[PDB]
Amino acid sequence: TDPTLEWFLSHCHIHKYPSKSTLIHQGEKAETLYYIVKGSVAVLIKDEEGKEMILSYLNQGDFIGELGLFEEGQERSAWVRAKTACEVAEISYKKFRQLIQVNPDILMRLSAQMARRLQVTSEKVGNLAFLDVTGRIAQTLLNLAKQPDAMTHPDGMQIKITRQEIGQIVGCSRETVGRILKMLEDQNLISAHGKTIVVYGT
Amino acid sequence: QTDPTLEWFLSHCHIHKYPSKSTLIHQGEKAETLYYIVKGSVAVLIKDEEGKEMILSYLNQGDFIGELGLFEEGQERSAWVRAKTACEVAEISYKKFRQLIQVNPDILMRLSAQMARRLQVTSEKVGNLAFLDVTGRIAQTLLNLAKQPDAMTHPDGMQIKITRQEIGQIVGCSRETVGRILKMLEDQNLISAHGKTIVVYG
Ligand SMILES: Nc1ncnc2c1ncn2[C@@H]1O[C@@H]2COP(=O)(O)O[C@H]2[C@H]1O
Ligand SMILES: Nc1ncnc2c1ncn2[C@@H]1O[C@@H]2COP(=O)(O)O[C@H]2[C@H]1O
Repeated sequence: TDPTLEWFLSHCHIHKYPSKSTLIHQGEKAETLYYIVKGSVAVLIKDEEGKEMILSYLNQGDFIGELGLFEEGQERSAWVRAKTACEVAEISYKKFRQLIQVNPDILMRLSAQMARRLQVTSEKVGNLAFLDVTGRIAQTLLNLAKQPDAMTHPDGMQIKITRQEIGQIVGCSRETVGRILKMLEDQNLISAHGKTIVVYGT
Repeated sequence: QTDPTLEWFLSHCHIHKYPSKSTLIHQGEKAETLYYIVKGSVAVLIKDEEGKEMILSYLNQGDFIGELGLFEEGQERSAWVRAKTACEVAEISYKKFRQLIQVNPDILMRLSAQMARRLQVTSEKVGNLAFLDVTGRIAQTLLNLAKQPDAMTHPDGMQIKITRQEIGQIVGCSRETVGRILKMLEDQNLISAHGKTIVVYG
């Protein structure tokens, strides 16, 4: 029973998107705000040749498309792709600005998300500047093995993730991931010849 | 410049002076206060595990600082903020600012516009660190420095004043590596250097 949210949503139009669909294309002019009613999405950027990196996952209760709201004529800063089937609310910036005047609390909620995103994204900068691709992948595997969904393994922790997915986390090709996983395995730090990846130590 | 809404806000603030190099905000402090730069500029810094500093952003006259803890009590400052020139900085408790928002939400709109711009800029830096080689990282850094308020017009582009150390802290390289790359960009006729002065070609 969140009256402000239900009220906000009643001014949106809501649509279903299947997994893998693209909600937002980078470079499109930004005139509308989104809100995830159900599902999860990936926010992605690309280099000149199409190599992808994930800036963030966003989930139920997250706003999307907010970055052009405060100045007209801006473009979308990233792609947003559905990672699961999603239900996503959309509203024009013009209408949302009307809602803000009615109850500023809806803006407070959006701004709280933007603040968190800046904190999380700033933490990434430190890592990318200081580590090379091997160090980025190594750090990523340790980070994944410390998440709640990591599984225990007699030898440490076990994670399930594709070379493609790791590549999207660090901004490199699935091939480069493959080469580096083999090197870490030869350094006795992980086992990947299995199905999942085992990260040695807890 | 200024308007009555900013002056209204400022009349609720205490204004304090900070000499160059003095630290306004230390990482880890309890966040309870919002700042606004009335005059001067600052650097926002974070550190690597080894304690080496990185420059995350510059901020200038008209920028809010210390905003990231406003939306949820109990948070810590996410970075250090240090005066780059002599500074005059307005300050107000989060509690009093949240009262002002309820009186006139436009002051929150102004803060949120800067948070959105910061997320765009920091996300672009994440892509640059992830994707570009060290040479390209530095070349893009010089282009970005040329957009700062203190950069000066020049026949062939913009003129900036910056040290090997500062560039290194922005891209995460040694002063040695920066020097070597600057010499290359100069040979590639992308810039011209003179002591600590650099002309960045358009
Ligand atoms: N670093 C980030 N963290 C979380 N989401 C982001 C980040 N960068 C971009 N986005 C989201 O991706 C959206 C792309 O379109 P917009 O720029 O309009 O709004 C953007 C944000 O909703
Ligand atoms: N990525 C960033 N870009 C611009 N300013 C930042 C960035 N990260 C942190 N800051 C600023 O540094 C301040 C540190 O204190 P706060 O976390 O309260 O608020 C932070 C922001 O004002």
